Amino acid sequence: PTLRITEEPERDVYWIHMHANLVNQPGRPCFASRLVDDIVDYQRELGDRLSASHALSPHVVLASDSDVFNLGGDLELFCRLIREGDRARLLDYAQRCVRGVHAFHAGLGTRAHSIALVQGNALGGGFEAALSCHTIVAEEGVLMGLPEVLFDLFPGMGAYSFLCQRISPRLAEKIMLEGNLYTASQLKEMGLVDIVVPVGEGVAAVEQVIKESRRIPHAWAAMREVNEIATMVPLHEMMRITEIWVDTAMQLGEKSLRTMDRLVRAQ
Amino acid sequence: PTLRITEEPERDVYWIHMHANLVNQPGRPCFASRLVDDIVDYQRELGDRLSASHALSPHVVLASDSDVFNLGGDLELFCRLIREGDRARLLDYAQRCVRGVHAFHAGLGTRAHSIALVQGNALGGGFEAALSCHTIVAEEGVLMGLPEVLFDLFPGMGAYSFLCQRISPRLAEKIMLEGNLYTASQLKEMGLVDIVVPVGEGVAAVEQVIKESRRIPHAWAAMREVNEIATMVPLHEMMRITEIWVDTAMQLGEKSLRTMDRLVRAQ
Amino acid sequence: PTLRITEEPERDVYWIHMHANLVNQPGRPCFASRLVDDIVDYQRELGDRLSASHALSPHVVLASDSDVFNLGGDLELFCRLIREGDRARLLDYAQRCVRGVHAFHAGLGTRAHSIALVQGNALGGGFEAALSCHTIVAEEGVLMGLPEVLFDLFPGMGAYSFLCQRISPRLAEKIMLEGNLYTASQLKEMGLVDIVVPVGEGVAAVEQVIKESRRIPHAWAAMREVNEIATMVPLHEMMRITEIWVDTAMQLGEKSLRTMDRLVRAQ
Repeated sequence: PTLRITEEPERDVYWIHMHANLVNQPGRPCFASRLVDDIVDYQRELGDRLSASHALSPHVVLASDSDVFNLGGDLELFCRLIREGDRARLLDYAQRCVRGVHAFHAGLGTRAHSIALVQGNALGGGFEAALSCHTIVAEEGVLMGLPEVLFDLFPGMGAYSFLCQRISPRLAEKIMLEGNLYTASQLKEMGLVDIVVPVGEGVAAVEQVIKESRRIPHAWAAMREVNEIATMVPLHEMMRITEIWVDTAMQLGEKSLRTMDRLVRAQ
Repeated sequence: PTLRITEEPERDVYWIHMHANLVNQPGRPCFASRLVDDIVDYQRELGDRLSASHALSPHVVLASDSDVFNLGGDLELFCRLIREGDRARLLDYAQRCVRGVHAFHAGLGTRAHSIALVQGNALGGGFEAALSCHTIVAEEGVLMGLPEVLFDLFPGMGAYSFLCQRISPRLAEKIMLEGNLYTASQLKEMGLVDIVVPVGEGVAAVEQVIKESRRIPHAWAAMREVNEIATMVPLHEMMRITEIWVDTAMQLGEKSLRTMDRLVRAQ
Repeated sequence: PTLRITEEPERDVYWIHMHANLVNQPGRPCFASRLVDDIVDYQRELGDRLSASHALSPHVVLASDSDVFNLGGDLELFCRLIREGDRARLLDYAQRCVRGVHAFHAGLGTRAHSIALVQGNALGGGFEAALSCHTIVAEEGVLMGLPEVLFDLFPGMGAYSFLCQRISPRLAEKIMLEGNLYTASQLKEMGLVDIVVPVGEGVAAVEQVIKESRRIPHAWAAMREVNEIATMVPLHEMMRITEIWVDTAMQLGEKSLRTMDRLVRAQ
């Protein structure tokens, strides 16, 4: 695979393209355990590869082969799991997700620079996916935001953890619970997106970032380490949020459930 | 007794209107020892009442029956207590003052939703009261701010705490000590007031807040709990701060007290 | 030494002008070892004096007699200690540099109000020294910024610590790593500079800040102490960061150190 990885070990730059399968497949780009298990899987793999090769300031890019970035949780999965009373299975998929994004935010245990290239809409966990990377390149016109609150849920993964890095807890809460969508221009204003480049120019934008980020390889390494004893979010602290998140999905009434199923027909 | 409590159990919405004792009495719409004792004790009342009711995301509004939200602490008690040199009974007032705003900040130990309706002016303690609530609705052209520096004191009720949730702690320091005043629209552009509507229409827009918020009671509950880890202001930290405030106010000379009775006299 | 000291003990105001031995000597308005050692040593001196006097809310101003405020750390001492590889002594430089900016932050352990007077450009360690003070007064058309990133270093004598007090730590990091210079006017927009005034009214605006502050000695002391319960950057947390900084400095290659020689000669 569901991932269209791209290796480039001469420059130490690795481009992960999501929904590699959907080129030949029905639809619903989102965070299905297939994709969630492939990103995690690759992450350990390039985590030890780059660690063993002692690569100083590797780059990792998260991107997408679909027409959008990512839609969020696999919605049909939720309904199934919530209905069967299977919280164990739900918590598990949540935890896999936290592990997934936390790696971009922690530079794969290799103090990498993780860039996000958002060429299409990035709702829900897709926005969490996008806020985990260090540098957020979006296109003009893209729409971002998290509408999970229209089903009486919220964005349990990071989001309150990654948003609190650019803004205050009150406003992070507001963005979460207000359930409003936003354009890249707006998100640049709120400092929630790092650089918005013109139509279709986002590909070479991340190329520009790589050129300059590689100019300061020792400095980037001390930053990541310095955040890591100061403001970087601990892994086990995100784990507690999903516990809270998984018990919240587990109480989701039928009215909300039909609404998810409402989004299932047309997701 | 000093509070006019409109409470409706079928909707689980509860309004606390302060200063109702002063519709025929002369004035001082401030944090009179009785007003603090009442506000806190009623919180304790609704406190187990809602916990036994197992209510989920209940709403509590705090508002004013006077022409001002509040005028802050009761400068007459301060003068008299400072003069007698008795921090024992002065610290008691401060603590009971901290227990009232922290209840609103804690959602009353039932993860409630706090909304302050700021119809009048809110000064010092009054302005902190507004700041402890999760939502701040105010009417156009209202003044908020803390002039507690005019007598070489600082707002120790809970301002530092509830400010650093919306704005950087350095800016928190400036606003407190600068002793200035801001109109409600300005405070909106600072992240200090969330909603701002024309005059008269405050109760309406609290009502629109309660509607939308009662639409997602699980997400609210989650946020309360998510906040409760890290984010939320502890109660021992707030206890320490007033213990500093009490020691400071104990060192006040007859100069400051003169300014105090000036303020009492100009309100 | 290496400084001018305008003592004013009846006012409990004290002026520390750096680069006194610059009207008569060569140049390099930077943070030479002696200077850092003279700024520490006088802190201990003034500080024990103020403490033993039982002073309340003193005032220490940091200002420059050279053409600029301070160009920051001594690159000429680093093209030596890195090439020679004496890590022990290099750490010693940063440790004393850290103690130096931190005393200003912490009011010299006497709850004193530090104020930076930015007559001229303040780059690198100069910008940290500035940000370390509680108040920053700067003239029009002055540049401040962190250029050290241009030769693959990172600001590690305080930058992260004192920046995050004013803005988001994702803004802090962007500001360091970008290595841009910002004009005083726009910096004060960014919340970083406190007070922007015309050229010449250097002591003019500082002189007023001193006036307003002693108008409220007791509140300053209280607010100073509250920032000690939970908002003061801990001394040991700052030592830990220097360890990264010097461990970054040993890994510099002739590419970087060549540029520092070029920088040393331009100043």
